[PDB]
This record gives sequence, C-alpha cells and structure tokens, in this order.
Amino acid sequence: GPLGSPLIGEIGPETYSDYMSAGIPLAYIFAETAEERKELSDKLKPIAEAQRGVINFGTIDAKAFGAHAGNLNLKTDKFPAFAIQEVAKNQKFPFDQEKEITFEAIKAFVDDFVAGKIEPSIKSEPIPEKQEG
Repeated sequence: GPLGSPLIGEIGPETYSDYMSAGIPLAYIFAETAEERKELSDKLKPIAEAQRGVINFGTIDAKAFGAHAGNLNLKTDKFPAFAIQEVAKNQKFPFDQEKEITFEAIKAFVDDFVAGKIEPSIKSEPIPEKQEG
C-alpha cells in the first residue's frame, strides 16, 4: 500500500499531510535552488538519518511551493529556507535564508531545536494588559 511514506523525501500535496499526521516535527527544506538542491539535501540526508524517526525531513520546492516558507515565518526572499514546523507545538523553528545550509549548520540547528534551545524567532503573540485575577 501507500502507507509508510519516505520520511526523508520531498514534500508535496500528498506527503505534507502525512508528516503532519505523523505527530512528529517536520523539517521543511524549502529550496529554490535546483542545482545545489542535491548538495543541500545531501547534507540533510545524514543529519536526518540521525533523526529519521523523530523528524520528518522533507525537501520542498521553494519556487513552486515556496510561499509556504513564510506561511510559517520566512520572507521567501532569499536562498533555501530551512523551516522546522512543529507538528506538536505548531511552532516554527526556521533557519535563515541568508546564512548557509551546510551539514553542520543544519545539524547544530535541528539539534538545538529538538533539545529545546531553539525558540520561536517571532510569531505575533501579544502581551496584553492583564488583571490580577
């Protein structure tokens, strides 16, 4: 059957819902780059192999479905945008689009995320005047 999707693969209209139904955080690798896409995802292969049962690693086209990068946070204005969507916390722990996606960079990031060090970079969550109780 079509069950048991490649947890590290490409995110598309079929697969995104599965990663979202997995219950575990989804690492959205938006990439408008078709050339270095291979390299980008190639560093992503081992770093995600390390977390192949805990994070959904999906590479998504940032040119066709790139709008989604900032439906979660990013400005969609720059080079591949690595965005970690929480399927549990609904949070979005995304990486810079203007930094560098390497093996180490992403590894360190996802590591620092899953450990609990990465925090919501923005996300409008207002602090209103509350009362005593």
